[PDB]
Amino acid sequence: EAPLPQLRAYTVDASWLQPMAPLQVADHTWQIGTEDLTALLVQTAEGAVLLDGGMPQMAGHLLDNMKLRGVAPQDLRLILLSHAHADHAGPVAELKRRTGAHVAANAETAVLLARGGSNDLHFGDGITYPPASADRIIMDGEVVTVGGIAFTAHFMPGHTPGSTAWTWTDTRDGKPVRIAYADSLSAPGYQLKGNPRYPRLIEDYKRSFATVRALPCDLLLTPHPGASNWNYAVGSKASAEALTCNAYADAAEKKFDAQLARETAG
Amino acid sequence: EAPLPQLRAYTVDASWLQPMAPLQVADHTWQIGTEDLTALLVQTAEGAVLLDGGMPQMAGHLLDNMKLRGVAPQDLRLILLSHAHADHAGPVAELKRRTGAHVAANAETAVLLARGGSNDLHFGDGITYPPASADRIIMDGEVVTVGGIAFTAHFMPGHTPGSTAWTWTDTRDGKPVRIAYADSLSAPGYQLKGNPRYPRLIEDYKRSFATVRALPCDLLLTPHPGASNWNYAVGSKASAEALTCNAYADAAEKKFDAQLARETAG
Amino acid sequence: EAPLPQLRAYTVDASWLQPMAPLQVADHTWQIGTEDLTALLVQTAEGAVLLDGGMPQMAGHLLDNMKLRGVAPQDLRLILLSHAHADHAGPVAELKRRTGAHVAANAETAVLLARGGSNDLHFGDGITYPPASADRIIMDGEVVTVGGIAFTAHFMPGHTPGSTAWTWTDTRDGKPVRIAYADSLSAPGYQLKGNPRYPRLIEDYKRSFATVRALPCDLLLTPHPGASNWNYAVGSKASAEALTCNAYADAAEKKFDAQLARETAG
Amino acid sequence: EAPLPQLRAYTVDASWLQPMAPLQVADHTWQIGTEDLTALLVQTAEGAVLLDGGMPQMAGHLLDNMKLRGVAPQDLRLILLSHAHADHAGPVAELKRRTGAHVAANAETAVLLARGGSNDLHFGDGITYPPASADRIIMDGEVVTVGGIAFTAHFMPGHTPGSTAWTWTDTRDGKPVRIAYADSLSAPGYQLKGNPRYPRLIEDYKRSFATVRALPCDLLLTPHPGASNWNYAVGSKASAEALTCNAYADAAEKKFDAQLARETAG
Repeated sequence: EAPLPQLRAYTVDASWLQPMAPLQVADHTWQIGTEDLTALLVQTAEGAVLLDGGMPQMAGHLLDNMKLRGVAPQDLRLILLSHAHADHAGPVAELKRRTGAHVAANAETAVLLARGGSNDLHFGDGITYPPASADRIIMDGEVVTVGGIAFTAHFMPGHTPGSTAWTWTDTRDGKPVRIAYADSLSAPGYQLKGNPRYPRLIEDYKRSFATVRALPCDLLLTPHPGASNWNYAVGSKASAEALTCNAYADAAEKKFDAQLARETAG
Repeated sequence: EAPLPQLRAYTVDASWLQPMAPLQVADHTWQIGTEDLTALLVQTAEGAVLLDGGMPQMAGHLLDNMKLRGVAPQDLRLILLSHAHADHAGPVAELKRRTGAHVAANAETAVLLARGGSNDLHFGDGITYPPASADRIIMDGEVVTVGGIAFTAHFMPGHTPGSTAWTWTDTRDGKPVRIAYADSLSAPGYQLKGNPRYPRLIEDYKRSFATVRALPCDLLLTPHPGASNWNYAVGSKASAEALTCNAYADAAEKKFDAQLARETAG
Repeated sequence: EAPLPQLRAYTVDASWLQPMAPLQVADHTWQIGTEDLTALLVQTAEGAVLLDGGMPQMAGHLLDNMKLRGVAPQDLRLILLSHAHADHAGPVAELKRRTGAHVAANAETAVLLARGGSNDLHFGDGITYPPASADRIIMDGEVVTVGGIAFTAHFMPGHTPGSTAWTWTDTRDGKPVRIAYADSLSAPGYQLKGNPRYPRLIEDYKRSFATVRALPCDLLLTPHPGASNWNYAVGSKASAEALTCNAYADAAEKKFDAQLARETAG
Repeated sequence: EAPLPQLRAYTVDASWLQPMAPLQVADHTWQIGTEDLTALLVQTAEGAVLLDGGMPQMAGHLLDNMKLRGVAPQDLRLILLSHAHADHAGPVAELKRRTGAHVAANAETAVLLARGGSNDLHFGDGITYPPASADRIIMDGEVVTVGGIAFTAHFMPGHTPGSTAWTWTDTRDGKPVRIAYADSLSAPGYQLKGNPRYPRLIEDYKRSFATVRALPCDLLLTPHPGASNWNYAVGSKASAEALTCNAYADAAEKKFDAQLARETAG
């Protein structure tokens, strides 16, 4: 007599959905997402690059901020992703339609993006979003160049099989600033041990800690700004407490090792 | 200061989600969906065919009913669709994964199914579901045969560009029963006139009325049972008030012509 | 003892592969393909449109001709298709990779393009090419606009299920010139009657003749220039003997009706 | 005046295309491909598994051999792949269409298979084949079970990014036989050093040698039988000279290290 349950929406903290004006990270790099979701616009002489887009409903806000930066919709050349979950890749389909941008991603990110996050290794169908196609498949270490700005992929599987850190070198004053945009190193609610859908999950995480430790980095950013102790809401002091790559990886690994012991204990 | 709106789920009438035991339509054809969502199981000597699956959360109920009919998950050979909206194609992805079934559909249904109903001509991204791939592309009039039971496709564009009616001949007692499973002929909230995403919408609907009128049919069924005056909840009297194809098409066209005049008037 | 046969390549007349310099059709429209394969470049204030690309090996030649016209690879915004056979859509995948262009096509063209022409309704796997993805799905009559130039789709199924004629209005001197780029109306070696993979082939062809007859047209062009009596090799006299839409459709229908009678007779 | 070059077909040694009758490997495992292309049929109580299919033109021969083994087309449940090149995955699309089988593969194999081998990291578009879709995405170490026979994936990137070795335990007499079906460890004509499309090629090969060395294995087989010193043409003595996993990996690594030094020297 009880009916089947209704579908539930992917609802998130209001701060994840709180718009912010563009916040400059370096000479050509801007945070244009929300207070608690990173979306990085990199502006070049030959068009703009977007790294991540946040939630699906953020598409219009992203275009507004791009316009504030002098970037028309057609000027967006490329979208890069940390990972293909709804809260970071949510608006990619709409953005492609409205900009003509291409998406570059590794094969794992591509196949998750192409099914809109459904059949997730850990979340099933609970966190879906409009599917999008990857236009260029990226390999570990491959360099993607737009307007003379070179973006290098560093695979860091774990949070998703396709999780990627992206590095590039901007400037601030006249000195180079090596930026590292590293994916999450958390395993929120994952079954870590003997996971049939991810048998080498622990090995991949362990390797990804070491990958993040060794990234070329003067300024680390993360898809959730709090993961690297950014505070987008405080303007020019936003980066003041930012973690190093070593401190970020160290903290992730201690959190991981605890969760692993607590899984052995229940 | 107002955050972006949260995502909203596709919630439906409880009767759409009310499970029912299998209800026999003819010697090999059974309703195995819910009280207000049709899902037809056709059982052959060489496996079963499923026409439509209802909402995404109906996958487990469909498999339970199949099991009641003696059909193991692996015995489902083929899934056919009326149209690729979330309330009729919702569980197809999961069903493919759990059964090994193939999906046959026309090109329009295939491309909508492959994007999980996102970027709908009328509903945008408001009604998405897990994407699935079509294994065989069907043309208008093409015959799909499983276990000697021949299913013929009749394209009836309008409700969706890929909307399809499926016909086959079952038996009841020892007499043939030509079944027609016809898609919806409604345009719920659609902009009918000068729709940029569907410029020939009116012409297609007009043609589809005539297609439905001429279907070979002794027993009409529809994805929403109320559209053809079925009442699944009353057991063996469920078909008593069922419409003919002529009466179904007639009523749809009068509803369409009214909505069209009311669009000219606002 | 006989081994399986080797794969055979899709080889074509040398004139299909004979490069030509850009040939101006109207103020913004240029033939930039080969002597016997049409590829139309339309240049706008906000980027270029390419209608068809010919054979797969024509990608580099197309880019050379675009460069001659002042169009850098990144300036190509959009690719449109008459139909997704190897000799007209052959280089689309490579062109997308090298230009960032998006492809717009109807659902039938999209699914054939996505399987690289394999499992063709008539040719099987004999004429394959690198698959490409459609970025925007087009409906019959839908208008695609780039740089203020409006391209309208007119579906003309037959040669392929997704065959499309594209119309737009250019200028010559200061007078408008309605261009019609119409797909082939031939059925080369097709089984016309009772074709299981295309049961309504005859009806679609018959309707497509009438569609082509009624196209808005001052200048007709076709994917094979000889089909509309163009001669690309003679420069400014190339259009002199060009057919009207009526004469093109008339001739196609007489050819079709003959082939149909000869199929009844063997 | 010279026309563009014609397309060239992927032609291979006649022995790759020389049909053979089924050759028993263990109680449930049979070679059913050609003399020089492995295609392994594993027969279970609940349907058959095919590991690799060889060249595209081998589809009909594979079905003939399956029929010889008592496996009807519909009885093939699953296709697994070593890698998605035309000479081992060639007939997968046709096989899916004619059998209802599902394909399981890792994300890299899936994306290469989905573009029919086009845009290969090393071969470009020179070796294409009809694209096919993967129905289940596999992770490293994941177990796929059909009829109680468990197949484990072991990723061994290098020959292709998605190259996979598959292991399972059959029987011979009444003793277990751990079979290892390992992909190629060759780099035929690849640029090994500083390859922009595969920056970590050397690291992946180096790791894959060690993966192959440690596979659980009593009987090694390879997609090209000569790579592991099988001789399918000599019947029951076919396995006599077969390599161990250690000897196969050792020989591959010495070949790789030589080619690497010869690349430094030209």
